[PDB]
Amino acid sequence: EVRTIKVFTTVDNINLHTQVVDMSMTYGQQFGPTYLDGADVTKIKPHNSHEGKTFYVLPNDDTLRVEAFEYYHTTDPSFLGRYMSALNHTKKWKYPQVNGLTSIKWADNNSYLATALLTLQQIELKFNPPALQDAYYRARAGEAANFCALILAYCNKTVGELGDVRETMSYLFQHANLDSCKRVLNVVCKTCGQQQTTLKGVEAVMYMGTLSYEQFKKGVQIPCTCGKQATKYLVQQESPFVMMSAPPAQYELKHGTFTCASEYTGNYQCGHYKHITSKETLYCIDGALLTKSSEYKGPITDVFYKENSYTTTIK
Ligand SMILES: [Zn+2]
Repeated sequence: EVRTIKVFTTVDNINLHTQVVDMSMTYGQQFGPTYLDGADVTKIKPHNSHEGKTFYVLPNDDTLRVEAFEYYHTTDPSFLGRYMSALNHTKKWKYPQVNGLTSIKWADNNSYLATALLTLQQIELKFNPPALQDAYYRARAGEAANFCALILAYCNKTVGELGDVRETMSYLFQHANLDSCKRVLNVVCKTCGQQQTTLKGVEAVMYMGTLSYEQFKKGVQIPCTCGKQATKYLVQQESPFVMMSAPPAQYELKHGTFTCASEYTGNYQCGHYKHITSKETLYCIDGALLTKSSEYKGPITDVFYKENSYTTTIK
């Protein structure tokens, strides 16, 4: 009009798109929903200090649609808005190094994210979306704000919302390369006989029902459709880790028999997570807080174990 500045729009913060904006109109009137490092500036008119800065927008043409899918591996229409909304919060969190790992200082009910982030740094896992690759690299270095906002966006969780570690890990594992992972199970019923099943990928590394990998190898009791209790046990495992999950229950964690674990104190509407890692001793990381003990007992929900190749001796 009479007065303009040059800004750049983006969906991935790498590929920039030159724009000339009218300082008399809001960003929303010109771009649609618009964000400046997570802050919603849709209703704001351009400032002088905005010249040359990069703004996120929603993927509103074909070029941006392709850039956003290639970077994030999602076409959920609300993804970018939810990522920006989360980032406006996570950029204000603190990410202390605790016993050599990036943690998160407690804020905004984020304890499930802290133990998920701590867990990732202890298992062998490679992400597929460049957005996660790039943000996870930064998180390992201690700048985890973008990674944490992406976890929230990928899980369709908002800042402050109750989260579950197992479900969160499931979303992240969908976006990781677990194609090599393989699990063979056998289920034995004294009435019906035996039935083997093979699982691949994410389903090959997660199990819900018991925390103990050794018990999974010996056999766990599950219902059979005939009504009797059958025994399910692990026949073969090919993966760099496994994750064993269960409803929270008092459970004893022995030094040297697991990699790390999550503990949940509370109920189905309200609770708090802590992280336990087995190193030279047992360390309990609760956000920024750190304690140690030689033995540990608590309401454990998830335990992670190292693996490479396992074959049963059960005939
Ligand atoms: Zn049966």
